[PDB]
Amino acid sequence: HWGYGKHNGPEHWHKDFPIAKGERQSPVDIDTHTAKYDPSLKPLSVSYDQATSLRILNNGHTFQVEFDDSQDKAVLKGGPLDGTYRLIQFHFHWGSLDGQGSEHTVDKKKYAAELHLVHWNTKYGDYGKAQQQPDGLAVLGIFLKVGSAKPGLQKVVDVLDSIKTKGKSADFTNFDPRGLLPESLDYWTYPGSLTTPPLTECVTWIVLKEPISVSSEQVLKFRKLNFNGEGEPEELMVDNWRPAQPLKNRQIKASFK
Ligand SMILES: CCOc1ccc2nc(S(N)(=O)=O)sc2c1
Ligand SMILES: [Zn+2]
Repeated sequence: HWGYGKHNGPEHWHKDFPIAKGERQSPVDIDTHTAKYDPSLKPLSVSYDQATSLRILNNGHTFQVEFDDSQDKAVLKGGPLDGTYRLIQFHFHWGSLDGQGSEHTVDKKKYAAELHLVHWNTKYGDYGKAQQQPDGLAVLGIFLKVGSAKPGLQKVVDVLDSIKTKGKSADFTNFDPRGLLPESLDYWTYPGSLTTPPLTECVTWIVLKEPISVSSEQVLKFRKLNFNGEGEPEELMVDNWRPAQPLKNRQIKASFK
């Protein structure tokens, strides 16, 4: 059904998913000159020491690395959040060229890609129930710019040939998502939505100010993935990002400046 092409891309999603035209859609442009420093926001607590990665999956829209979320292992807390949010997966959005690919923008700047670490609020007991609640999910967004390689990303890049096409998975154990973080945990935060269907308004977004650097070779390997399944016409998995949506009444808060 939905995807990222001319015929099924972001401009069409509202017909199956009317909340696409809602009041709290994501991503947004982060206007750094209107974001409000909030001295009461806490440092983020990213606690990934016990993370247990299990698998990597090409889901036809992105690839995702999934974790064991059946115990409090890898959790996000603090910052703007009230409870504890458990990591379930991360995935990326990227472009066909280094000058596009991120979902969020910063003063209209697009990055080459964006990493989303998806966490669910443990007060809701499971990820699927959390997806139905206004404060169900917290997604940590990290921009990727092209420059030096990110060594912590290479284990991911090297397995992508084994999941070229939609529906392929591979075991992916012992991956440490701490290797994908920038030095600083300074962030912006605002209330929003999933950026892909069903576009539910269930996300507290936490977008880090500092991008990570990845090499041109690393991002090129993302662009060799396919949206299609095996045996179908080849369609390169590129430009799997939703453009910025109207901010509406919302305020973006900053943890710094
Ligand atoms: C069953 C889980 O379903 C979904 C659907 C859409 C979706 N979008 C995001 S994002 N790009 O991080 O805002 S995470 C997510 C999970
Ligand atoms: Zn995403």
